[PDB]
Amino acid sequence: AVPARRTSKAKKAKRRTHYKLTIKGLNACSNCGEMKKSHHVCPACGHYDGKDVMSK
Amino acid sequence: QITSAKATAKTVRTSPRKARLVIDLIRGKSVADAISILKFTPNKSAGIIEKVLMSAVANAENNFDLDVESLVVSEAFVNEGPTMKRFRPRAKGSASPINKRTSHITVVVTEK
Amino acid sequence: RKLGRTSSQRKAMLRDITTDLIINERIVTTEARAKEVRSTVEKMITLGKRGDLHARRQAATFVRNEVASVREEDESIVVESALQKLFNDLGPRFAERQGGYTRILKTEPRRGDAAPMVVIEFV
Amino acid sequence: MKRTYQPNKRKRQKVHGFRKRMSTKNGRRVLASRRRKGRKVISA
RNA sequence: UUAAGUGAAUAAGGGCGCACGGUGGAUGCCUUGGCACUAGGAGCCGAUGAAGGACGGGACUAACACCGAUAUGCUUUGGGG
RNA sequence: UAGUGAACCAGUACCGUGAGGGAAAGGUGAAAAGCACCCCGGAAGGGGAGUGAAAUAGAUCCUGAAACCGUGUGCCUACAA
RNA sequence: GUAUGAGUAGCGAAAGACAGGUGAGAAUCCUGUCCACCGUAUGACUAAGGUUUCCUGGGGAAGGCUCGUCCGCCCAGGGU
Ligand SMILES: [Zn+2]
Repeated sequence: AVPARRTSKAKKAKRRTHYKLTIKGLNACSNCGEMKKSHHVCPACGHYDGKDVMSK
Repeated sequence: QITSAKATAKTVRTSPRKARLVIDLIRGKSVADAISILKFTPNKSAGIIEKVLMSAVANAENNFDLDVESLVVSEAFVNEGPTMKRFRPRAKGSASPINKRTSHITVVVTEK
Repeated sequence: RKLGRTSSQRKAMLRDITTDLIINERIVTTEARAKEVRSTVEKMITLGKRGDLHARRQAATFVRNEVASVREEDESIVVESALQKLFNDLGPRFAERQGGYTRILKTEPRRGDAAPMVVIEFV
Repeated sequence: MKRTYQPNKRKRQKVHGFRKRMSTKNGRRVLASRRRKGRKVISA
């Protein structure tokens, strides 16, 4: 219908418990040790175990 | 000398709800953790808090301290900047309020 | 099966993309486009091995009709027309290679609409 | 749909023009009553 | 070692307190401006073109104010230095 | 928010074809002395170094209350209407 | 002046894809190819109406229901 009252000050946080941000899956390079994503091309190295992948 | 340089970002054209999420994920970590986490974010804070940390590092170098790699983000803030107020015509000829917001953001960098 | 759009627009899109990986062999797109182009080019290489008059006359569906790629001459303008490039390279590149001709990478999300991106190359 | 406030250059100058508040004695009320308000735009 | 019983503490979050910050201008204080009057002056301007304005006049020109092709001004008499 | 509607370039901006309806908006410093130069960043924004008695007096600029939103900590909380 | 509902509703009919450019940064900017939509009309000319939005060269705080290196937006000149 209509919100019967204002949501009191407890329930703002007690809702927003499950509103976190998560970043996961970060690992060092094979060439510079920078904490980059598993199963992902390094933006600075550009390698899958010793390959000039991003190269011309 | 004295430790704990600081740097402030002012009039940041976003919300606080969309910024306090990101600075759940920084407080308690070192500098090498910090830029590493911030490079892989799908959000607006990436362009912001990174340059805040870079200025914090340059203020730790050029003015106060040494040992750049042994610095810890102790605390940080996102605070409610001055808003901006404009309107949009809702249907049936009447009006409706729609906000725009800013924020003021600070980050505290102690040594250890 | 997969879905991105309506019925005939998928056939439109797969004729659209897949004239590159015939010319460039590098394409920067998303997840689902990459996997559909996997399946289609895994098909349409194998019909570049036969050389039959069924191969010339089924290549005219998943290939756009006339697309130039001209970097050669002797004293001419020789137009490697993205189907002659099939029947003059891809057989004689994959004479002994069995299935699985391509590779998919996982680089980056997108600045605009959070699209995770993929490079596709062959060998 | 038709709506109301439609423009011309003859009509809104031969209804609210300067002469046709001079040619009577009930626009002369309006002239002095607006000049005793300080408003610049008298009429067309 | 068995058996019967007694069992403390760790918080994704939250409450109460303290302390520090932001967004907001209530209040303190001040006036260049108003309100009501006192005491005098003064109580019409106009076909010799009015009350009001339009347009224009500067080195730089968007506005205010002053002015009118003699246009951000002409001449004379007194104060002035 | 008093005081004319109007202490500020107001019967203006603005609403109404019309006649007419008509708003909010004063305060750095004693003197702009209004932050040369260094550094981050494309910039904005900043941190030093300076000015200044004082900058939490830095041009949204005197003191700055409430509502609102952040930070960290002393004590409490998962068998409870 | 500030919450609440709440980062919920909605983002106001319609097919795009790749490569290459300038740029701090691109799904939206530019350039090239192919595909597609309308075709008594989303093509051409004018009378009102609008009152400079037109062109040239720059900028990105505002505006644009996203960004925006672009604009009918702004700054400066120039045109009837
Ligand atoms: Zn690497």
